[PDB]
Amino acid sequence: KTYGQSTYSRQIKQVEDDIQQLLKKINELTGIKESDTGLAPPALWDLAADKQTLQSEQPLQVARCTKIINADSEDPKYIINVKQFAKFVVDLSDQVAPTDIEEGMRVGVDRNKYQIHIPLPPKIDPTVTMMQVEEKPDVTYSDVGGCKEQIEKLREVVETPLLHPERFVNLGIEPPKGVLLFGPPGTGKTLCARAVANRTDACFIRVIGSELVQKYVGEGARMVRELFEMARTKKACLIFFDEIDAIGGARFDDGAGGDNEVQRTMLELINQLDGFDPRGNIKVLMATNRPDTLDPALMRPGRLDRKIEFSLPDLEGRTHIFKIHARSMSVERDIRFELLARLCPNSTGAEIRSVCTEAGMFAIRARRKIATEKDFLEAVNKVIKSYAKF
Amino acid sequence: ASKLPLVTPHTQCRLKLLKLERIKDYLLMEEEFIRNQEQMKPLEEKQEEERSKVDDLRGTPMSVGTLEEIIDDNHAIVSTSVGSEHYVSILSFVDKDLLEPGCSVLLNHKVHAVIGVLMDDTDPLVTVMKVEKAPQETYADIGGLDNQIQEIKESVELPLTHPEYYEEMGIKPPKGVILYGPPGTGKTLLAKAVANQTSATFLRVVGSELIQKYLGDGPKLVRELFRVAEEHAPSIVFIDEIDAIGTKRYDSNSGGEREIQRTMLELLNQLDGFDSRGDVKVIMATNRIETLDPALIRPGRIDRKIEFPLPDEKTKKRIFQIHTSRMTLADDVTLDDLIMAKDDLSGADIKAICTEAGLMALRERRMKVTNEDFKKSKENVLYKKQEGTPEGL
Amino acid sequence: KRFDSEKAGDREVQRTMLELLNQLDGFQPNTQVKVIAATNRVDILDPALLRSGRLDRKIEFPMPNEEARARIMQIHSRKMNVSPDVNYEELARCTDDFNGAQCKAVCVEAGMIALRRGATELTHEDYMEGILEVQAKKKANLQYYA
Amino acid sequence: GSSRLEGGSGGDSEVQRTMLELLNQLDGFEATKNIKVIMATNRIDILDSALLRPGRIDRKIEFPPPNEEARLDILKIHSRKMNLTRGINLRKIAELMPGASGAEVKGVCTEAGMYALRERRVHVTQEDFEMAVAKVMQKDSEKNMSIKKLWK
Amino acid sequence: IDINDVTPNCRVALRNDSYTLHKILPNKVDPLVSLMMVEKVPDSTYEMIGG
Amino acid sequence: ELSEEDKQLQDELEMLVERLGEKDTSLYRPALEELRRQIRSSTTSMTSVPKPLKFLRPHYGKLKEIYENMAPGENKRFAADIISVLAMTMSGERECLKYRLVGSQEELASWGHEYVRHLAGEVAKEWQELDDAEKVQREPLLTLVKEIVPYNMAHNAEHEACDLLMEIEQVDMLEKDIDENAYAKVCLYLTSCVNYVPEPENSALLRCALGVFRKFSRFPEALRLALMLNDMELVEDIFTSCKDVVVQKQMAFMLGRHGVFLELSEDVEEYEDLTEIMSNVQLNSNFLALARELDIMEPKVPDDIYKTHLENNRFGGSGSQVDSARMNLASSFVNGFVNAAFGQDKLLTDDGNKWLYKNKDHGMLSAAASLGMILLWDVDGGLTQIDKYLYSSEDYIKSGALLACGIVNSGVRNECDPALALLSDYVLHNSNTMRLGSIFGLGLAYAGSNREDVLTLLLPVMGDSKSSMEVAGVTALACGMIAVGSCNGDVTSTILQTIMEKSETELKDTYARWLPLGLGLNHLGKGEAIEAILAALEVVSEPFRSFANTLVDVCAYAGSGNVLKVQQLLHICSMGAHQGVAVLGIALIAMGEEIGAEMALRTFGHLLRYGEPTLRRAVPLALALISVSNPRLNILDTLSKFSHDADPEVSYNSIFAMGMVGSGTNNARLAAMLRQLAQYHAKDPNNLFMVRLAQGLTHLGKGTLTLCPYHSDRQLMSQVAVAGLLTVLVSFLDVRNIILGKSHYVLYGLVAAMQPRMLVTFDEELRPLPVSVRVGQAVDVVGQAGKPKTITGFQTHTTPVLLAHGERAELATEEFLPVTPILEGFVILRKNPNYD
Ligand SMILES: Nc1ncnc2c1ncn2[C@@H]1O[C@H](COP(=O)(O)OP(=O)(O)OP(=O)(O)O)[C@@H](O)[C@H]1O
Ligand SMILES: Nc1ncnc2c1ncn2[C@@H]1O[C@H](COP(=O)(O)OP(=O)(O)OP(=O)(O)O)[C@@H](O)[C@H]1O
Ligand SMILES: [Mg+2]
Repeated sequence: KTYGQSTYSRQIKQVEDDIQQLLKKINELTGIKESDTGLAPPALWDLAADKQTLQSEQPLQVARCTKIINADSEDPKYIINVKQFAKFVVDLSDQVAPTDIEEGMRVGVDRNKYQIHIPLPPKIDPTVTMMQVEEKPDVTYSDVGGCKEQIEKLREVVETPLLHPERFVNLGIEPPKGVLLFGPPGTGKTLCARAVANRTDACFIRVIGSELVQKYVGEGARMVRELFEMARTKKACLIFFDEIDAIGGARFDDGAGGDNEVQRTMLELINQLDGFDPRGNIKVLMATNRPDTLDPALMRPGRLDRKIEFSLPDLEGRTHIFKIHARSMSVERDIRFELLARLCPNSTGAEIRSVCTEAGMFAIRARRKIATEKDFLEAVNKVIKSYAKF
Repeated sequence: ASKLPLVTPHTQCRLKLLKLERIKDYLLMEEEFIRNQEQMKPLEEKQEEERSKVDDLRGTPMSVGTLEEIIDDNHAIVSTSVGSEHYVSILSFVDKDLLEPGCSVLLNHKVHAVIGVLMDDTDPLVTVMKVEKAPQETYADIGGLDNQIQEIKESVELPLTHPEYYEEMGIKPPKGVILYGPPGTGKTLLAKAVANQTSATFLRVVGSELIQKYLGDGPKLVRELFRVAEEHAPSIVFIDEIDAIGTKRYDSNSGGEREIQRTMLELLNQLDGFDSRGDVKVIMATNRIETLDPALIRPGRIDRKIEFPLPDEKTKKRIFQIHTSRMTLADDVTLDDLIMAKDDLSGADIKAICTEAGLMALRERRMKVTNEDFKKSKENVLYKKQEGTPEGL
Repeated sequence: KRFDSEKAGDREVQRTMLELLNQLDGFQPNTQVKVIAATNRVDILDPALLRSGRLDRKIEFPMPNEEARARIMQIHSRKMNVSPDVNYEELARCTDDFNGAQCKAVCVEAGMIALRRGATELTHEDYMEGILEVQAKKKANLQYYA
Repeated sequence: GSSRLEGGSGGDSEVQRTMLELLNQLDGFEATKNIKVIMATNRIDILDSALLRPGRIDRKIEFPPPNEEARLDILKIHSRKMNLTRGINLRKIAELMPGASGAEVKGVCTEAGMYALRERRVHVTQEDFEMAVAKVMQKDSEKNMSIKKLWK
Repeated sequence: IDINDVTPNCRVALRNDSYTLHKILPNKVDPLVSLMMVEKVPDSTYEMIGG
Repeated sequence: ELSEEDKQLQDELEMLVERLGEKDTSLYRPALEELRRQIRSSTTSMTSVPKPLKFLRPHYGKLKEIYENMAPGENKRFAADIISVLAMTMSGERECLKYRLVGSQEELASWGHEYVRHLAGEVAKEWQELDDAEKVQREPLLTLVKEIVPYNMAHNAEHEACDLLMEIEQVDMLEKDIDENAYAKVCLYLTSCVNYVPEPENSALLRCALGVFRKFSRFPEALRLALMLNDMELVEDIFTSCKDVVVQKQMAFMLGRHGVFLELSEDVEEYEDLTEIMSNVQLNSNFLALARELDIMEPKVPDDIYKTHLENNRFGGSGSQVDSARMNLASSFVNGFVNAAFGQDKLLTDDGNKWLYKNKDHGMLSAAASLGMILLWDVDGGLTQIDKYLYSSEDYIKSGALLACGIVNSGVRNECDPALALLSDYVLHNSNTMRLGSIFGLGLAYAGSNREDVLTLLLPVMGDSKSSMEVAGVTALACGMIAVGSCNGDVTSTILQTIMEKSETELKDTYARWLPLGLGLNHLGKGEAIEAILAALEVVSEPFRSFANTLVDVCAYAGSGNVLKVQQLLHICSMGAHQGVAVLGIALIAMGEEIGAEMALRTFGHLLRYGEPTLRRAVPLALALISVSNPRLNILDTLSKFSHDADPEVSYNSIFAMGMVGSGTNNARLAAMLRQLAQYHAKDPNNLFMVRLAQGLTHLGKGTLTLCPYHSDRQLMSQVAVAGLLTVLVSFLDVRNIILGKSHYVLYGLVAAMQPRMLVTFDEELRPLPVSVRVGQAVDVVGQAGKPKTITGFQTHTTPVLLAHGERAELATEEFLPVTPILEGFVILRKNPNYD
């Protein structure tokens, strides 16, 4: 056997093993043989063997998707274009009211007289619907420390104006609508963005700059245009471009053509942001390690109105970060976290989290279950000093 | 099988024992009652004939369409093969866990209502990147590292073996390990070993294999590579010869280097970005590391960084006896005489010496390999050094 | 501009450009539709498009001069409740090399700073702090200059 | 082949599926099976490296252009299944064909046969061979100088 | 029909109203690998490749 | 190599088997000290059985012999200890504990955690084996545990500390060294492990937790625990002990929520306000504050709930003709439910007589009582409004007014007894309908108060001549609900007497099922203490005997989760209508721990897949009970399946169940399902009635009301609420004739369990004070190192937020420090001194 992990190890192992056996036994005693035809658990062929399927197949006919192209005369008469089938001039069934149908919206029509019965949501590139956040992160504004003025500005530009419009509307200030976050790698940009996404109360979209380069000409611009149309359907949304330097490259066309399609997509984003077509309720963020490369047209107010500098944290912020990350630990009681803050010279958040984890490591390798000071000193050594030359 | 989570301390304890004993006892009551019912009545006939009703509802000429958007409410837009787009009703017997956009759905012929789904191929890229067992050898064939292998084991293997250790204290494992050192020193081999020894799906890629000749293909490749790694449970990725893709990132450059930088940004986001990386680890190798980008090898992206020195005096003996292991040698083999020289030999150099000696032994028909052959082979292999002798010294 | 290169793709844009050229002034003269355009770079547009028959009148837009800067600031700060002490001539003079789209930043950020400091009406210092915000300048850790 | 992810396909190109199946088959069987797979190429560098791994086709052999003896031997073998006259001196034909290649010596045979056919006979003659080799080598040098002019 | 003989990649004739496999039509193997065996490759030695 | 060197070093002493035995002193101390240093040394990586321990294995017998009986001064002690250390790998007898029992008493920390854990386990085993006769042998063990426990506390090992001090049953010692830094964890765990543990031990654990929560002056938590235990005297000690007035406010709110009362002496400071708070009198003011803040005042008529126009009007003309009486009764019910407690109503208040006259016969009864539902928790003006309908021509309208007074007074304890004052007249009256209205209202007007005057008024009626089985049953219900958990003898006596008074033919009437319910409803929570009654019911007819016994058994062990009772009921299932109450009980016993509830869901799925019709028509109600106001997807699916069912009884029960499970949730998925479901059974009168009722329940209040009996972290079990739920559910066991017949007023039995879902935060002075509160699901943080976050999926709202089931609210800012750590219901806040 082994050294002995815990007194109950064997007892829990036994209860798990017989749990597995009883689960297998019920599996055999209930059937549930995997079916290659995608068919539900027999206890879930429910309303399915009968009584809803047989009641849904009778009244619910098959409508066919069609894309309205024109709505001529006040009298209902609709030209729809069924995909790869035909193109017709049809009328409205009674269920839909005339106001519901507009030009350009997908509609459903029946298979006999092709009259309109239901609208439908527009078609969005599968690669442009996933950038919605769906499940929001849990990081919050207590997890970001040593950046207090920066977070204040970000919160006053992306967050406060949506929650309390009347403050700004009364005095008559249209709040800035863009932020450029720039600072050394690993200083707190993406984390503050995560926090903003968690706290905010409106649609959030994550776009990577490297996600807008495409093989076929004139696709990236379409992607940007669709993204902004989608974001404009919502009531209010935030878009957070990462590594925007990916496609905001400076314009240097000369001689043989080089990186020109990226330039067209960049111009399309520029025109979407601030341009003839009004930008509705949208707020934009960008993060870059290298803000200089961004072109003169993007970095201009009206598109990126604010510029927040993230600098390496000061000593107070250093200890604060140490303490935030050393929270869910099984750690000793008294650690002079000021000592640890001093002992690491200018170092970023990533340094500090690495310090915490390396201290946990040096605790484990010593077969200890509570982290002490010596663990943290060893951690700081192994992190700062040893990995200096990189 | 969709069992309850104990969510006691999760570490061996009395509460984990009582929440565990309770589920066991309920399963016991259920099993007893079920066995009683089965003895009292088979129900085989009743469970049957439900298949018959289902197959009655789904007519014989079932049609394979292609789902394209689920309205979230037991409805769908299913596209027939030609290209038409219908708006059908999802019935009650389709296992909805298997319904996602792009799935080959099985529709009714007259009514196209969704009545099933089908499996798909498993090789978008899974086959081409997964390496299976390493043909070279297991941890046995590697010697002299000891400390490095220990680091890797703790970084990538130990968090899979016994999560309790890390979990007990509230610290997550390191994120990624970058293997750096002089060429021919045991990086790729150690990755191969920790691959063939662990229990996850290990994927390997060459950096020059991410340099694509159509725009926006490198970023797609990296995005996919990190896309079929969460589909597959715990997973490991090893991007070898990364130097060819991650470089200092000098801005005064023209050509396809911009695409290189753009794929580097995609990777830099995948490793640590907006979303949570799930359960995956990232190993990397680079013979030349001083030239990587600070944001790629920064702490939260790659916590562990491993140096790989050359064999010094004795690891040379170990490697030599490892590669000479399978060959009949004459009883005059002065191996130390070959090792004692401080010729800065590398591991791959040792393999080259072994193979060349074996090959000339084959050339001369001789049933055994002689020391003179090994020394001649050593001279021949070292002959591939060159350079300007007085210069620089 | 068109050019002779072995790399494809740009040819398609050039070709739709030829079609636009022909639409402006070509066979079948069109005398009912007029065209506008805007560009930051005119040094890269094709001569056949700057030709004196398709795009006849070309108009230059200079980085605004002092009078223009005061005018722009005044136009944009019209709604905000500003005090009767702000000397827009001063604010024009301390705003060298400011493209017109920059008071928007200054005007608005002055309002924002007035909000931050819990104020009601703006004052010269509010606009000055706005300007220091818009320039976006960094320090070198020291101020050896005299 | 020449790579496993080349055009962004994701390993699903047919050119790449054939290579994958070839790799699987090569790794199927053992070294001790008396089944040696000889592979050839006119362009080594483009050739994929996934073939040249250990446990696969490593050993390579260079091939310089053939020398005089090699040229004569190759001509002899390729003309073997042709009607010839008597006193045919292929050594002389080679002497009149310096710095030629395999395809050149393959073309000279067909040309000479066709000229003999125009002569309305069943046999090729040494004079006919001389004229054919003159034409083939003249067109070869013409192609070489045309390539040079294109480079110019 | 016994399913054992319905191999993948085989032609079959399906009925009109309700497609029901009710024959197994022939297939063309078209051997493309059985046209190049040369046996001992006679008249091909080291001797006539002098050099 | 290194292997050779270490082996040679180990042999340097292994070869000298008697190195200490040799007379020379140079090998006495130094050799054994060096061995201790080498063995105690740690290694790298896992390295199971570190190199020293592995290497000393073969030198085991001689290792013992060198100890044997040598000099006792130091050599014997050290040798014994080192033997104990190497006594780990062999994994044989208790050599570790034997040798540490006789050896050097060196600090344990020098040995490490691993050995300390192993020695703790060995000590636990030895104490278990050791008979109490060897008291002297226990003093060394108790010394060892007294040393072990502090090492476990200082090394963040509290869960195992409680475990060990449990195995030896000494859980009262935790107090003497618990310290501040590590008390929250120990109380949390010690409670968490208190429902899953057998009976006699659970009380001791709870005593321990309460004692500690006192020791550190943490009072409201101690009150929580004391009520859990259901000891009223400890609740006195907790309440009175406190001197801080605001904390007493907070205890008052908690107590008032529980529906338990404590009668302060008149000398307590600010007595009037304590009593006012504990009366839930102000609850209407706060409810209306919340309703105004969320701007949800507007009354919703039933049509808005129906949204018929959305559904495809295939039969918009001459469609299915459904019963008008049933439709208008259902409309009255849904109007009462949707506007409940908000006071106003577009339908009735504007013109209520016309709506009441749209209904028919008994529909006038439930229709009128809908008005009392509407003004619930508004005693003051409730009587002012209901006065008109109290005096009417139709008897049904008058009894409706009565049941309405009963509802309005419900849950709120006024000192003026309007309910007892008014409902006194007719309780003995002739008209059985009038009596039924009076009694149901009065029982709903006090349930859980255990008022002796009410009891001595009501109790005779169950023995009256002019008491039909409906009247007898309603009376038994009223007593059970007014004597919940009171082990009150009078109610039990009269109930039993009436039960044994009736002939076999009478017992066959379904309204006799309402006597066993009263009996079992008197005794809630007291398992194993009913065996006398189980003997008292052994003299009933076989079918009714089984029914009464099973029912009281299940009503005894409510809120237990006793697996043995689960197994016994399951044995019963695998016959009459007994089995229906067995099925309900399977859920009643297991309405506690989540583990119980989910495993019971599985058992119910199996019971439906395979089962007999009597079983099948009770599974829906148990599924409803096990999740009330907790619309989990799986219950919804496995219920909607049986909604569209051929077996009509199953259909009614499932539709009522899916209406409940969503009670007061406003679920979009559920509302859509029920709209579709009305579409399906548009031609079925009974199913359509059940559908309309469910559409009301789902929109109970407007999402601001929840029946869930449990509260305060799903831990405190409410007795009035569970009483009402049992009353309503059991009726449905013959759903067809009672509910879909002449007895639908029982549906007001849910009023017992109606509470709000608010979180309205007050300052020390009882004024609103909005604070940003993170709202989201809960996380269990038992035995998790550090202080790991205790919410996931959180959204930051303002104070007056609605907490659906399982939603725990935290404070966004450290600005205010709350009093009670359960930020639920009403809470008080105070300023943090060190805010910055
Ligand atoms: N102020 C901080 N407080 C807490 N954690 C921090 C802080 N700054 C950085 N970190 C840690 O740094 C890790 C690195 O991610 P982060 O979002 O900070 O990177 P970044 O600054 O956006 O970097 P990049 O420039 O490479 O995009 C975060 O996971 C967080 O753990
Ligand atoms: N310590 C060692 N034990 C066993 N084999 C070794 C050792 N060091 C080097 N080798 C040999 O080195 C050969 C080269 O493969 P390896 O994976 O070590 O390369 P690498 O160090 O990753 O090279 P590169 O820096 O070019 O990526 C392996 O086949 C192995 O035979
Ligand atoms: Mg290497």
